[PDB]
Amino acid sequence: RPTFYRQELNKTIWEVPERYQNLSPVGSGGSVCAAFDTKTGLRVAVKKLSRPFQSIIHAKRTYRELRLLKHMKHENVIGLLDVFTPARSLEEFNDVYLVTHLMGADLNNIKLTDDHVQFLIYQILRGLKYIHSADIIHRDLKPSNLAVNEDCELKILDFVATRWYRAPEIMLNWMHYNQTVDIWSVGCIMAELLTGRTLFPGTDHIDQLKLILRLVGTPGAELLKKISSESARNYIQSLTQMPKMNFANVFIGANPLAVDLLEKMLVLDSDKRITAAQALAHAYFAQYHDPDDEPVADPYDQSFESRDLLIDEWKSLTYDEVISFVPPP
Ligand SMILES: O=C(NCc1ccccc1C(F)(F)F)c1cc(-c2ccncc2)nn(-c2ccc(F)cc2)c1=O
Ligand SMILES: Fc1ccc(-c2c[nH]nc2-c2ccnc(F)c2)cc1
Repeated sequence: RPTFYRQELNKTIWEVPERYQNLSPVGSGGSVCAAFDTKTGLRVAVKKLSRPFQSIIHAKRTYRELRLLKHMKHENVIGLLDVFTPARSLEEFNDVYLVTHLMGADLNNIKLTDDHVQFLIYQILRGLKYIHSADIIHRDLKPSNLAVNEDCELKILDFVATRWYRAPEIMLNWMHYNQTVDIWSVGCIMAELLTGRTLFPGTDHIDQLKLILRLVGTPGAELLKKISSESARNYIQSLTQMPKMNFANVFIGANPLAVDLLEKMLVLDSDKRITAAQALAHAYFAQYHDPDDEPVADPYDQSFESRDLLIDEWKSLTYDEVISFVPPP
């Protein structure tokens, strides 16, 4: 065990190892401080989880979160530098702190040149290929979930309405949506980077879908055959039929290859959207694409998601993950 020190930071105590110095509050959801990591010489972000073990739900969320962050090992996905607790045993274990690279800013704080959009969208797809290869769905892709440093290097995390980037099938509350909902979000972000405007700034879920169908058109026959819900079908079929808009007209002035890729990402029927791996080979990324440097992820065991355990059990599991953590090289 290293040596800890305690300080108060905005009605919130912090007990961190001496390796982390000069803590400076940085914003809240858990609470986060900037620090300097004396072991590496790097600026780090330290998140203290709040009430990680208050309820079975929080406890399982805490475990979720730590297992996920321990597994993500890719240049365009947030990685875990360190995890620690000031607790000396399972008995006294109550607090969890996560350490990551301090990221410059988000995508939210930044119309962009076509080459900038190429590189940023490339990095998102490259990270998402990786995430999707472990059978994870991000589900919350939006500019504020993308950290971008001054070199335009990009990492996906999960800390402007979320709903504006959500796939129309989620708006429709389809129970079996899949990983292509993330590709939808990337299409919405890409559009926003090209035009400087939110593509679908819906005020709620009804308005969200309405704006979506305005661009992409009402469901064709092939898609309507896949809808099980009678109510959803009455809704859909009762709408004034709209054709898919011409994306060339709508995005006139934008690189035709960016237009082509948007067409491939924002297809209404999710079975027809381009995957992340396919999008990487798209001609729009010829500057960047390297098929031998787009790794997939180690197998990821998410079987714990189906399990119903006591709070102390999820707490014990989390402690095990804390203790087993091996820092990155
Ligand atoms: O907290 C989170 N990030 C920020 C973070 C972390 C550590 C150290 C300092 C910070 C600071 F300082 F940047 F916030 C985070 C949490 C959860 C999560 C997951 C499941 N349940 C609950 C929460 N997931 N992702 C995530 C990662 C990759 C991905 F593809 C999708 C999401 C996160 O980045
Ligand atoms: F108005 C609509 C109708 C269908 C969608 C949709 C897009 N991709 N997949 C679906 C879908 C598939 C199976 N069942 C559902 F309920 C939805 C989105 C909005």
